[PDB]
Amino acid sequence: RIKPSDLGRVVKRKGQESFNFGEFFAFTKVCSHLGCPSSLYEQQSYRILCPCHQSQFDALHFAKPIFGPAARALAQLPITIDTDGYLVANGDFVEPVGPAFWERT
Amino acid sequence: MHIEARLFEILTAFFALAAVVYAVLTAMFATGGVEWAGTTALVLTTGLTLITGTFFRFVARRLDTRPEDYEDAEISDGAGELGFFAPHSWWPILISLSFSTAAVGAALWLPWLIAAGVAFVITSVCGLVFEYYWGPEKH
Amino acid sequence: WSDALALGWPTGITPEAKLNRELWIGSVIASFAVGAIVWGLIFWTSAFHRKKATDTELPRQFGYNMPLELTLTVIPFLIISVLFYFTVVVQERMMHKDPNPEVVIDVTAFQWNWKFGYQKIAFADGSFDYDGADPERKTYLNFDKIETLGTSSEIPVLVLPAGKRIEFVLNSADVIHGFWVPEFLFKRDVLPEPKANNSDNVFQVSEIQQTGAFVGRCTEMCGTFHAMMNFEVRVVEPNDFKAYIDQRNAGKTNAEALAAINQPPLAITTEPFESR
Amino acid sequence: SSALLRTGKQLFDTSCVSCHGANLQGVPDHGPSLIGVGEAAVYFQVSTGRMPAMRGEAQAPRKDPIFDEAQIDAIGAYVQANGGGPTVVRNPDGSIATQSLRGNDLGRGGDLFRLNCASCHNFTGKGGALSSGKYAPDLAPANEQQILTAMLTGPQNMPKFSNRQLSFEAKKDIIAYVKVATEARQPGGYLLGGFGPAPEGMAMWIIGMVAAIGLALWIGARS
Amino acid sequence: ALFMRTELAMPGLQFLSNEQFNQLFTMHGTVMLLFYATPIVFGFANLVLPLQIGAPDVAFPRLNALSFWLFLFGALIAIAGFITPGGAADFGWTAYSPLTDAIHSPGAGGDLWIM
Amino acid sequence: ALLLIFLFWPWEFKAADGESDFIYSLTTPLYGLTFGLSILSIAIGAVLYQKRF
Amino acid sequence: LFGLAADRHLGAHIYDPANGGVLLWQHLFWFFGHPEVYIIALPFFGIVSEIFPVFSRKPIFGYTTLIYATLAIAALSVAVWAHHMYATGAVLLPFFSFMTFLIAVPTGIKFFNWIGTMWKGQLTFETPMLFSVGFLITFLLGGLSGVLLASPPLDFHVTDSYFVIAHFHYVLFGTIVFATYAGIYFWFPKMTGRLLDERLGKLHFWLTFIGFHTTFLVQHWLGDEGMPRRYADYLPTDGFTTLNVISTVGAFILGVSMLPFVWNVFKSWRYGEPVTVDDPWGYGNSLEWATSCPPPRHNFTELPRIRSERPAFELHYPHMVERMRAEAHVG
Amino acid sequence: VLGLMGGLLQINPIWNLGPYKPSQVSAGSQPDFYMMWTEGLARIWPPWEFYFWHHTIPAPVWVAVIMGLVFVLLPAYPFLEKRFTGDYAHHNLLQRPRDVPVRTAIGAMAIAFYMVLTLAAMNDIIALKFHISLNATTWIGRIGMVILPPFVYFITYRWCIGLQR
Ligand code: HEA
Ligand code: HEA
Ligand SMILES: CC(C)=CCC/C(C)=C/CC/C(C)=C\CC/C(C)=C/CC/C(C)=C/CC/C(C)=C/CC/C(C)=C/CC/C(C)=C/CC/C(C)=C/CC1=C(C)C(=O)c2ccccc2C1=O
Ligand code: HEC
Ligand code: HEC
Ligand code: FES
Ligand SMILES: [Cu+2]
Ligand SMILES: [Cu+2]
Repeated sequence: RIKPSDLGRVVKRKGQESFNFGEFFAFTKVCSHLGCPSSLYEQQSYRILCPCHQSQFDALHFAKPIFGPAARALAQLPITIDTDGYLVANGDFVEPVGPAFWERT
Repeated sequence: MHIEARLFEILTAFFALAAVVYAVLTAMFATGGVEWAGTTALVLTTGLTLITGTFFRFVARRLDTRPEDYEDAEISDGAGELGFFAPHSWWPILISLSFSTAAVGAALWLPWLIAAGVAFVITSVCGLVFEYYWGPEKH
Repeated sequence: WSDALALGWPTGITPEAKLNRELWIGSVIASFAVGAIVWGLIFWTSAFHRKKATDTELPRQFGYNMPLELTLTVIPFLIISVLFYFTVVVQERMMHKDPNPEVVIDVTAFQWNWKFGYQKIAFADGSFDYDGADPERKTYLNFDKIETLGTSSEIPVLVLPAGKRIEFVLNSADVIHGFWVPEFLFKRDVLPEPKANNSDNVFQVSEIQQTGAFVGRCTEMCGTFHAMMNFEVRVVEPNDFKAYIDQRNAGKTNAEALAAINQPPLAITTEPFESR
Repeated sequence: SSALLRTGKQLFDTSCVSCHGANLQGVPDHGPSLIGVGEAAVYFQVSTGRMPAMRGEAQAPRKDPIFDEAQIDAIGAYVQANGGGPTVVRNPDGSIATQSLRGNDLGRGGDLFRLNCASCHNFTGKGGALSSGKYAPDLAPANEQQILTAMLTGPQNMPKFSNRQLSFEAKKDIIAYVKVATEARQPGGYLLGGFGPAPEGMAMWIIGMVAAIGLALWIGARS
Repeated sequence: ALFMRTELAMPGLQFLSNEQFNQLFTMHGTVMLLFYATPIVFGFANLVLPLQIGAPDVAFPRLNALSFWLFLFGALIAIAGFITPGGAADFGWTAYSPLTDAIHSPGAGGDLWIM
Repeated sequence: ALLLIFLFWPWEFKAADGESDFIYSLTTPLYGLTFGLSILSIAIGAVLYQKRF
Repeated sequence: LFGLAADRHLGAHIYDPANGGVLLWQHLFWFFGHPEVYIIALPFFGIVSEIFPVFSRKPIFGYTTLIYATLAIAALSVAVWAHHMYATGAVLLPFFSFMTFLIAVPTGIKFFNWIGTMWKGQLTFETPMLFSVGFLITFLLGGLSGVLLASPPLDFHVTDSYFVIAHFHYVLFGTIVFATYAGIYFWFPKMTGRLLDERLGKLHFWLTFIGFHTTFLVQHWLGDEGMPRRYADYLPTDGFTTLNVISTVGAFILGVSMLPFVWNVFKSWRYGEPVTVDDPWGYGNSLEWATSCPPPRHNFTELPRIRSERPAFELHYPHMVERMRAEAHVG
Repeated sequence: VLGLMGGLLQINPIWNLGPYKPSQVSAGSQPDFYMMWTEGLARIWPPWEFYFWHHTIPAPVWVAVIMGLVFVLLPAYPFLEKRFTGDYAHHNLLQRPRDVPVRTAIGAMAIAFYMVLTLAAMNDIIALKFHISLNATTWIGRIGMVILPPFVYFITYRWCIGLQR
């Protein structure tokens, strides 16, 4: 959940302009380098840190990596609410999740 | 040695005078009485010079004239065999490394580093002290 | 001619400041005379005796001149004794602390700003008596009723009358600060607990002749924003000061109480720091 | 005498206004607003000593506290009177509570700690390093109310866990797990700091190998 | 010192900060007084004192090397506060009374300074 | 001593915060301290015998 | 320092202002810190007093007088520590003020003995002599400013300002920097067997002198009007914005002045005119100019007979002892 | 010795950890000290990937080939040295390491490389205990990996010749 104060520094990757519901963004938690949980989230730098080899993704710039051997952004999930007020998924990831291989991401 | 003792006696006399004068001048005329922090330093620097001067005085009274203390002398007087002056040794740098390890372990509060530094200091000092006394190996 | 020999000392606004300036000028002239003499000696011995000329055997091996050394060791003792006597006189004068003052300010210095107190106003005229002490202290600090408190956006301005005995009581909340007004030609350190450390945090000013605005700095090491603790001093007429005080007694800021006596509300010698 | 925050707004004015403003407005150079925050934020920030802060950089470190004799209450009440932030828990005496918040359940508390908290601190609450300066401190010297207010107010670069996503039982159980994990023995000998194989490798190289090589030097001749 | 000067010209904070300036003058004073002058004294002593008194060596020849290495490593320890993210020591060269406490000046550069 | 310690020492897991055991936390250190020290003493005796007889 | 570390790592209540903790630290630190400046001052007095007679072709004026002046400065340096704490209002001012006035004298006799040793000789200005004369000038100005600083009613204004900075920079620079360069240019052959270049030495000296006197002279005026030390910023409405520019120009000149010295040392250590004799500066003393220019291990292959404090001079000029003993007391 | 240090020092306390679950993680994730070089090499290798037609070559491929190259260069050293020096005789007397300066320098360079790779694996512990930035340690390792081996080579060569003298 992003503070309402900023909400103007978001960059919104080319194919996922409507994947967020207000101030919720819901990125994946599997690091795009070798698959450890990227769970270290710094609340006022908006950086996600993978503790296995220390990559850093920019939560305000479609989870773009900004340090380390990580080279691909984290996948984003589309969300919304249902007719009762609960958070549901609005589809599927647009691309595979996790480490890469010969075929594709 | 007669002149070193006289130097230290002069210094001790002046330091004792200054210490007493400062103490009795701050007992009065001062805001809170005796100052208690310069007084102590002064009496104990007096004690330092007193210890050194007294040792030199005893050694001078227990000694016969020396070619250094003696004028009138020639280089054939000191002809002889001096002491033992250590040639090359590599233990000082290890002692310094150990002490620096202990110091940096005390700066950043890390007890394991302090313990390791103390152990290394003991080991290096033992190596320095025993360097010219180890005998040949027993096989 | 004397603005040069003062080496940039600002002229005083207090009698003791003027005594201090007189002593400073005298001592500067004396030291300059000594330096000129000795530099002349050096330039002479290096300009003429330099002549390792066409002819030379070896100059002369002389090394002892007992009477000359006795003379040149006896004269500096007198030269320093004169100025020691004079400085003792002046430094005794500048710290008199007469028992009965007429205005008593409580200066508190905290982390990177000031706060002034107005502890007591009692003119020798019988024209104005006031007491601002406060048991708001529910412990060495002093708390008052009329407190001008400075913030990072407004330079705290202290207002004082002209031609009255002033007394300053210096206390600090956290660390050592410095209380320097370059026009008083005087400064004193603001200690945390001045009584447990055997320092007297009280000094007086005989009178302030000129009126106007003057700047003050901190002269210690306070930490990050040491260079951003400036304040100001406004010296006004006694009746204008009385009007300021009685208009401040009715709840009003310093800016409006200053504007109500036809004076600029903000500090005119200092501006708040943008680069903070 | 709750109608007395004249103390409070006596200490703030002489220790905070240079970085937060006279009206708690957040001097646009250094400090935040401090309006929406409450008594819990002030309690955690001052009691641990991170408050009144010197120069201020990537992380204000923990230091010795300046204020007590019930003046942490004074500043807390004064700040709560200017907003609606969270408040500190109290016991039936009016003091700040303790051992009744020990989530009698340590399994659930430990699972919650490993899912939510262990990523930045540790398996057992040792420190952890963040990016570019900042780190996550050790959880050993913090008492119970400090743990609660820490995960309730969300201090610098630490996420904020509300009472809706982490209910009060969850918080009590996490507190109990932390306080038990920091005070249990090591039933295998001297633990080498709480971390993984780095102290173990160092201890091997600097104890076992030197013992073995020293005995090899003693037994065998040198030539 | 050159960094200090080039900041002190031209009013306004052009490229430094307040913290960095304080660290600069602290470390300048410390280095120039304790890591350059006091050891250069013993440098000249070790160079030309035994020659001047007509001796073959100093009294204790290994204590000499011990002194040199202690000096070098102490200096390196004290200087290595700049690689700390908080910086070096920021109080004065003189380290006045309550400013170097634990409440004020809480960084990890003062510890290295002291040791 | 190793044999006696292994036979008669309180070894079961007792950890809690009410009854601070501290006797269970010493059960493995004692095993190691007796076993290793016994066999080390035997080795040192053997080395001395080889070096001096 | 151990007390301070205990207070920082254990909360040891040693220096709290509640106790006498604020003035205790200052007393201890300054009792250390004044002997420190005299420690780094005295041996360089020795260096210059040892360089002067070699290039003046004369004996050192007042040997025993210089020894007594050194002893007096040493004895007095430990009982003046509190002239650094005038503005705290917690010390006995007349005691320390008078005793600093007292310590001002032996330095004067030392200065006069140096000037006397240079008097009516045969001067030649090679780089060591040039640096020694620079030392003389700079230290005189610094000591004048210091004795001006020693009176309490004046320190009540100029303390913690740039006047103090100018003062101790004069004394520190003039002593360590100039006497150290003199000692280097003097004893480089005796430790290497080569000779440093002289044109580069003169260029170095003049650059250093000009840059130094242009970077630190205006700071007296800059600090007399209110500008305290340890400020990172100031306002344009204040004065003193041109003096800071002059000072920074001087600082950059001083910074550029170091290239000739390191270039000279880098070139002259390997190349450079070799020395195949003892005493490359003729008319030397002190028994170090009586052994091969790079001394052997153990420093000596033979010693001369010692009768005075100029043994090498009497060794290289044996026809001079009668004239050195005859006219040694004219003055 | 093994019994003593297995009784007095604690190693791998699995109960302080938990069972493996793909959703939770901790901060110190190092292997034992003989795989730390593999981990450090994976940490300090820059993110260089190649994307061409319908395919992807990720970064850890680099770690794979470097690891394999090390494991291939270890067993094939004697043949390299005999090809380069051209000496094929029988030898039963050993050499003192100071008499062969080039091989000693090569070995010291390899040991320095290994030490850099091993220390680059405890980034978190070093940056936490000793107050250093994390990005700083990453870049220190990334640059040391290139400038420390040759410096060590130079110093070791000169040191060997000094011992000979
Ligand atoms: C290396 C040297 C050095 C030397 C030699 C000196 C020499 C002297 N110093 Fe200085 N001083 C410092 C380094 C030095 N100082 C430093 C580093 C500081 C402050 C640092 C800090 O605070 O951070 C300092 C600060 C300092 C202060 C306090 C500043 C303060 O207010 O904060 C004072 C005065 O009390 C002082 C006085 C003197 C005096 C009286 C001498 C006397 O020794 C000098 C006397 C010299 C003369 C050259 C006289 C020449 C003689 C003749 C020509 C006869 C002339 C006779 C008459 C005029 C009577 N020094
Ligand atoms: C022995 C001592 C000594 C020396 C030599 C110096 C040298 C210089 N000092 Fe320093 N100074 C002090 C001791 C010394 N100082 C002390 C004690 C203080 C106050 C301490 C404090 O307040 O805490 C102080 C404070 C101080 C200040 C003010 C700090 C403050 O604001 O209060 C200033 C500048 O105004 C200053 C300037 C200089 C300058 C311009 C030089 C010039 O002499 C130096 C010129 C030098 C060079 C430029 C080096 C050349 C460099 C290059 C060639 C760069 C090459 C780089 C690489 C190869 C790495 N000094
Ligand atoms: C000597 C040999 C390596 C040369 C091989 C020739 C080479 C051309 C073949 C190709 C190899 C390739 C190209 C590069 C090799 C680099 C690396 C990738 C190799 C992987 C495995 C490798 C072959 C293993 C060799 C490593 C080396 C031989 C270690 C020996 C170290 C020395 C001799 C120990 C002597 C005594 C010792 C110093 C006692 C004091 C204790 C000190 C502090 C040990 C230092 C230390 C170490 C060594 C740790 O591993 C460690 C791990 C975790 C925590 C701490 C430490 C630690 O402090
Ligand atoms: C300018 C120096 C400074 C001083 C003095 C200071 N603060 Fe702070 N304060 C900060 C900074 C900077 C932060 C930002 C939090 C952070 O980044 O760690 C902060 C944060 C806070 C917070 C938490 C803000 C939040 O959103 O959670 C509180 C509460 C607070 N301060 C209260 C105080 C109290 C109480 C005092 C003591 C009277 C005080 N401040 C004095 C600088 C200061
Ligand atoms: C890496 C993100 C992060 C997460 C996730 C996190 N912490 Fe923190 N924690 C921090 C940081 C950063 C600080 C330092 C804040 C400060 O110093 O102002 C901190 C401080 C604390 C402190 C204060 C420690 C002390 O000694 O004062 C406690 C207690 C704490 N956290 C508990 C928790 C608990 C419980 C959780 C799990 C609900 C948690 N933390 C999750 C990063 C994190
Ligand atoms: S797995 Fe997240 S960085 Fe390699
Ligand atoms: Cu200030
Ligand atoms: Cu002072």
